[PDB]
Amino acid sequence: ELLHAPATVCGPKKSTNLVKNKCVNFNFNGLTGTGVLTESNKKFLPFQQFGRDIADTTDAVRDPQTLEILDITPCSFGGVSVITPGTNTSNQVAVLYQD
Amino acid sequence: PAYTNSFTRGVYYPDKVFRSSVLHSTQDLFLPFFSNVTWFHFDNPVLPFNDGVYFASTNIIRGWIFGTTLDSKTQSLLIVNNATNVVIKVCEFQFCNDPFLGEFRVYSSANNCTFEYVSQPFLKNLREFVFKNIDGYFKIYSKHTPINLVRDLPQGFSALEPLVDLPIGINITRFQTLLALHRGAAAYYVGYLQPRTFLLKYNENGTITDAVDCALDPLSETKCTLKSFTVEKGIYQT
Repeated sequence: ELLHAPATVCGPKKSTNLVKNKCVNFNFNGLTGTGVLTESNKKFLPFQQFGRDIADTTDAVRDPQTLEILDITPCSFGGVSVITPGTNTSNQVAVLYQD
Repeated sequence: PAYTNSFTRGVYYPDKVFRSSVLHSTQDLFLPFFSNVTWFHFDNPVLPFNDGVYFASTNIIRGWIFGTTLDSKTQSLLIVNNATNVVIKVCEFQFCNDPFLGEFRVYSSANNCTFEYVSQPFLKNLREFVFKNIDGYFKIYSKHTPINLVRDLPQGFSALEPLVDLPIGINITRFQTLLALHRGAAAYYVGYLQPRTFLLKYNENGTITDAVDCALDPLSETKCTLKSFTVEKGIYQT
């Protein structure tokens, strides 16, 4: 059936140690994603499993074997732009990483 | 068989997902606002089940019985809270013509069992419950709060937290209450659930504080279609 209750019938794959403050690709009971994990001040009630954000995006989770809340934030991204004075004048450039 | 207004009671956490400082609109089986709930008094008749039930009371109550045919011919659910250990079974129990407790006697002839579950129960206060059988699951919600009146229900707001979800998948169409009989009367209310739509209000902690019924009156329909708890001057198409 799936996606109806918290997962209870898993495969035989083993676990891995938890890391913080690093853009990593995680796997929480089949929940796949990428981001950084930091400590959070959200006071989850004892019955909820994870938080949720708009556009169906997971915002916070609690982990198995530890019952500790972990935040999720995507690692940095942005555009790039090149300052130039023209090939007729010079061949030097400057680079700008936006935001 | 007296009638009493339900006011603004019977709101439960619908999805078990954390949220904060946001309004969410969901569709489920909710007890309509300002409804009429049958007030009983002493006697133990049998009542239908329909699509759910809302149960409230003001330690005389000693569990409930859910089933469809009884008389050990079809499965029947069992819930009882004795000796600080609630035990749930789905065995084939033959029921007396007038079941009362007062060891146990109602739940004799336990046989052809299929399910079993035991947990620790928890304790001028009202006890509210919502029983619902959907997609093969038996869901229960409850909350205990202090009260200061016996004539009718409080007019405040209060949300019910999920308690148990059992994978039974048994058809239920009738139920009755069970109270210990020894030889003070007890009063309880019964409501019914309907497929209505609600708009929920969340707090910083994630606790539901307000809710509006979208089919109560034109003002609430306007609030629901505007997704706000306040509306300005003008004319709006709903």
